[PDB]
Amino acid sequence: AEFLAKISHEIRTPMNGVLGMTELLLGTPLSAKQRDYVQTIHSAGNELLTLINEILDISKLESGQIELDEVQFDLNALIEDCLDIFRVKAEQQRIELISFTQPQVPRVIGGDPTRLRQVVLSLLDNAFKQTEEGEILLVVALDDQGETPRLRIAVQDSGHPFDAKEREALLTAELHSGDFLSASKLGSHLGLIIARQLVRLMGGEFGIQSSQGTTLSLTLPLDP
Amino acid sequence: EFLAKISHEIRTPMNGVLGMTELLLGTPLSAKQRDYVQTIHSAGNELLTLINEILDISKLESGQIELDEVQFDLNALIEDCLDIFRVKAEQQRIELISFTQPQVPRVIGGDPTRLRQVVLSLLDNAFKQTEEGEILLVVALDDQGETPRLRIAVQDSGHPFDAKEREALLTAELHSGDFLSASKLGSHLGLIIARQLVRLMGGEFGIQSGGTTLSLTLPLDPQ
Ligand SMILES: [Co+2]
Ligand SMILES: [Co+2]
Ligand SMILES: [Co+2]
Ligand SMILES: [Co+2]
Ligand SMILES: [Co+2]
Repeated sequence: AEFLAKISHEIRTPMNGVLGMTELLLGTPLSAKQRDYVQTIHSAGNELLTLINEILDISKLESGQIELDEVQFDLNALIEDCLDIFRVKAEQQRIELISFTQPQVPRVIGGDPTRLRQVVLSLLDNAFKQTEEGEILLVVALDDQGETPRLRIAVQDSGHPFDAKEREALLTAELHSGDFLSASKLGSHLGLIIARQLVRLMGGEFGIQSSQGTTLSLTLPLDP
Repeated sequence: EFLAKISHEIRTPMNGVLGMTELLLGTPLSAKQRDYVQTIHSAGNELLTLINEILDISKLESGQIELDEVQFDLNALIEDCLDIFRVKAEQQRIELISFTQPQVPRVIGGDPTRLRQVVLSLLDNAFKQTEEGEILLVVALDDQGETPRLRIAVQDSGHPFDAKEREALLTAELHSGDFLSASKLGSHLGLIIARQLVRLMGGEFGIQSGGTTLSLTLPLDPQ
């Protein structure tokens, strides 16, 4: 569980060198063609760096090395910010972005806002790629089927459903170390798996129900 | 080269970055900019090689890698591994030479892609360790033990492995307490792969330092 965190410098350093030279190159005289290429390094490198930081983060959380945060944060404000991120692409016609919050769910809860926002942003990001046309729905409800009101966040899309094999793969997913860097053509990309493993470390339960769309949902514990 | 495939999520952005570096090198650049681009090119590849090695060791220790059983021209295989390093031996002024005992068969059984990975690993380690000496590749039969076995060794005149470095190579395993020092891994993760492969081939991996001589001994089908 601790191997990737221990070599965190050996992984992050070349990635840091790539982007440091990039921001250095943007400072120098560049032709428009030159700038197109250097800008692409910037965009692609940062994409990869963000992936590497999320792999190290989940690696340290799965081992005992670091702990989730516990602060009182504005739950509605978090959900609102996530929606804002995607509203520019929802501006494009194909997609309607609709969010419904039950009136009883609290305005402020306790937990890890930065990591919960990662989870929600991942579910939204998958919903967008799955839909070519239609509506994307984000519902924040309370869940009473337990012995105490849990919190429920669900994202629903209109794209090509999950089959039983993909669904079972993501539900039981718990990658160890090398697994994160490994290729598996089946099913889900890293963001979804990491987000799903975060909800398990949050004490929550993860749900995938699919007829012509999929509903991905997390259900978290709430302090009464 | 490598046993395992990296996620396309890692691979695709990196391919893009590396793609832009090659395009920019085709462009007029100040000596400062060429250095920035060459550094990006160096870093991207080193990260990719690191990730691939970590993945290969995970697969090997997990028993997730299956070796092939085909017949292959051992001489061919040997002479293309050396072929790969000749352009580098010219630049580093190195003299790379080899010797094959005539009693060695031309054709043997096994996994030529993997045996190739092992041999490329030893040569790559020898060019690292040697600023300048001779790098020798021996293919020979070994007549100790019950049956004849195939022996491949690479000898260099570089800075040798100390006693703790050598014990690490022979004994380090990923799910031992502290598998390896974060300094040596980038340096010599590849040799641990080679060791894992030779043992998966049913052979023995050996190192003797004084220069260094890395050797493997592999089984042979009699006759
Ligand atoms: Co360190
Ligand atoms: Co920037
Ligand atoms: Co399908
Ligand atoms: Co993809
Ligand atoms: Co290149």
